[PDB]
Amino acid sequence: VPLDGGRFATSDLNDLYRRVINRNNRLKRLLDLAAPDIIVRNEKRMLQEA
Amino acid sequence: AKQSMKAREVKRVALADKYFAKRAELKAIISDVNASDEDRWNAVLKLQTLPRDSSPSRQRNRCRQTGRPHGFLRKFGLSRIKVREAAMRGEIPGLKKASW
Amino acid sequence: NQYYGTGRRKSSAARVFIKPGNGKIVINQRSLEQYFGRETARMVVRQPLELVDMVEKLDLYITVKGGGISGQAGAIRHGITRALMEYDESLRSELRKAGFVTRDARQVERKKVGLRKARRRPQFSKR
Amino acid sequence: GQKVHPNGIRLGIVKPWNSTWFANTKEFADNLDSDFKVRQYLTKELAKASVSRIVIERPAKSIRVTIHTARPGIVIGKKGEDVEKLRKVVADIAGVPAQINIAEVRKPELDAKLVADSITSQLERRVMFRRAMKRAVQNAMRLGAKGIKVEVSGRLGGAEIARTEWYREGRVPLHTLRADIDYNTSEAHTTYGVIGVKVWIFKGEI
Amino acid sequence: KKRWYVVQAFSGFEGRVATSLREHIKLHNMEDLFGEVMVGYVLVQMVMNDASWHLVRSVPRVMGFIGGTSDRPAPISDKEVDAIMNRLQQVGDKPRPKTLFEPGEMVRVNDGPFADFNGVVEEVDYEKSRLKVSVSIFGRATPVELDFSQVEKA
Amino acid sequence: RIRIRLKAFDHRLIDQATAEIVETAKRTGAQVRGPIPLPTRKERFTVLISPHVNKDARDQYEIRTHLRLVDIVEPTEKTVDALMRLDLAAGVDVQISL
Amino acid sequence: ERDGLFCARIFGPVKDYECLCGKYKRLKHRGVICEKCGVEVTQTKVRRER
RNA sequence: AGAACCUUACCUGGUCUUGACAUCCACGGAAGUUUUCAGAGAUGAGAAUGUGCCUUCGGGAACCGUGAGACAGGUGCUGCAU
Repeated sequence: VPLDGGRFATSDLNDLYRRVINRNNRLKRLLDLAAPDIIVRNEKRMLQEA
Repeated sequence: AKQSMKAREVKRVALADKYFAKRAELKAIISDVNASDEDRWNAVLKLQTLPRDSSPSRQRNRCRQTGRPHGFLRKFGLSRIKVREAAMRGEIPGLKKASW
Repeated sequence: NQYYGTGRRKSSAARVFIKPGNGKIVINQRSLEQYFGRETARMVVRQPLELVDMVEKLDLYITVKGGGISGQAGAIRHGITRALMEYDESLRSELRKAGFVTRDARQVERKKVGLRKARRRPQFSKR
Repeated sequence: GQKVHPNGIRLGIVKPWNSTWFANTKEFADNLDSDFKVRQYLTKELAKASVSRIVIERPAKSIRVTIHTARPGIVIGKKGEDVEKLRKVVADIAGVPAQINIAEVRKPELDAKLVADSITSQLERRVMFRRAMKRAVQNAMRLGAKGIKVEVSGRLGGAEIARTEWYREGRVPLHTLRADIDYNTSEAHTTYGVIGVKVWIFKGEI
Repeated sequence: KKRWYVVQAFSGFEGRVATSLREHIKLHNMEDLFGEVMVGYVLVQMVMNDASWHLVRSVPRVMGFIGGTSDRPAPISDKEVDAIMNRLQQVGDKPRPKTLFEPGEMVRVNDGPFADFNGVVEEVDYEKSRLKVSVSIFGRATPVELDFSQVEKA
Repeated sequence: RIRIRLKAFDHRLIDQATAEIVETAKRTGAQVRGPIPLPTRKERFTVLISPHVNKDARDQYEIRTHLRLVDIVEPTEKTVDALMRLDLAAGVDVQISL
Repeated sequence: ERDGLFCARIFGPVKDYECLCGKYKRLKHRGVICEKCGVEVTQTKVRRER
């Protein structure tokens, strides 16, 4: 829901879900053209922490 | 019309669909100007070890119904007899005894 | 203003635009003389004019396209005679008394089957 | 022999085609051969069913048969059961989904195809050919047909020299192209040889 | 011999990290210890001394190397680094050039009235940035022109 | 804006069917160029009729395919679906190029 | 968004019985998934349970 | 309305016979694919690989072969049986 002004005051769970989906899309891209082990280990580790 | 000669036609379209359009490349550009040495000369040797079938010139284009080799029509796939008996029935769309 | 008559001889299609003015003939951005004006009895491009309007105080703008020479020469002639529409049957009557108004509908024949040239049959022998 | 086919001369005039679809040059042949496959397979198994004509439509990668019979209750079985026993096999040969339609003819003695099988079925059941022929002429004029002409030719009667006898009634004008003359041909494998039946039915003047 | 290593930067300031890295090299003049710098990850041709490691981590807006451990960080598996770099480059063309190119290839429509339909691209127009694909409407493949972003590759 | 090129074998059908393809458009899009006929392709096949000798008895055949154009004016989404998705008359080809 | 954190087809229509924009603005066909943008056709509290 | 082989039915020679083409039976193997030698080729001997679909899995049948008899095949004859 927005506030008086109009800027949407967004919840915290939308930040969490949007982070997990951004990282998951990056990791899938790192499965198609993909990239070396160290890269996908950091990518999966950032998804785990997300 | 000689059911063996119908069966000899149906095996030739299979070999033309397994080898050639895929192994006509050996004659396509490997018989064109490049390193035209024994690399080319091997490829001119290497397409005779393919069967004597599987080239599209071996195909006869017999009738689809009667298998008659002469009198074929490459719009319908029938012979000239089987197109006329069908057309006067109304098995072939938009066709009639016309005159101009 | 501006007047018209078509003419359609022998699968050639003429567009004759008649207007009073000069006495020139323009045929498809060529003059008459350079198009076929030294060729093969051109008289039919003027045969209605030397019949009635000897003065020829009207310039002809002709654009014909289509088939051969004499048919194009004839389709012009049927075009001009139909283009005397403001100068009508007061003087198009004497046009009909010299023919001159028919399409001359005479197409070539279609080659029939069996034969060779739509009437010429290929030389049978009795034995 | 010397007469033109009465239906094939009238396709653009009165009688519609028995197969109406468009196809370009690339797909004209394999439509036509699959169209032949539905016609030979249906009459392969609808021999009891008294089937006259099978019209074919193709709406954009679809096949739509339309079967004209005089026994619509037999082909459906009960509640359209054996219709989709025919749909299963015509989906095989055509490769696309298949909607099946059916329209009855309540006057089977008025179309050329069924009066042929009113004759050509009996001739192998050792009926005298003049009896089956003349009954077919009487049956059509009884039911109000404006013309009828039926011809049988072959080794009929168990002879050795073939004949060609024919019976007619009323008006059957084969040069008046306004006429919707129904014409159909059939054959009869007897013991001595085949018998060709040719029946013309003149329905109306326009 | 100089082997490759992977550096993590603040994602978005990557060109500025690369420029500051080249400048720190030419400041602390360990010129014989760095080969190149390739472009959120920065590829560095390097050798491993602890001095050069402190140099790269003293470059600003750099988190650290990515490897098995932080004592002796790990060179480069280069399993699909080229393909990742290829994607980065392709993206440019894929967006800017948007070369609509497909034949007999099936595509997917998610825009206009043809949304939620698939079809094949009989003709392609990279110059006009338009794909010629027909969508089976009532069975009839309705050949329509859709943009690369208007349809998805199938 | 959108070329509508449609082909069929029957002239009384293709020209009947072009009346409603603009009636489903001028009801909503309210601007069409106009029904444009196109010169028909007549393919002839004249071929023998006997199963043997007498190569003088032939029967001339001809299959006439026609083409029509209407080339609708307005590319508003409503009109697009009322033509692209709404195709009628089985046995009539219709192909569109936007 | 077409298919984002806050989708239409995956969850439901924001407005009650309104599909999306130009489709179903009365009470007759509740359910038809319009082509303009894939969307469910239900009430306003249907997204709270999905 | 189109024979270099093909077509092709003719000829020499090399071959196989329940058969190249259909239905049926019993077995065994997914089917398929790659490649080598011997051979004029047909074929013969292989050598590798694949090992999918429905499940009562003691499965069955899309599919390749081997054996079974029904049969299949005939552009063989007679247009003066049709």
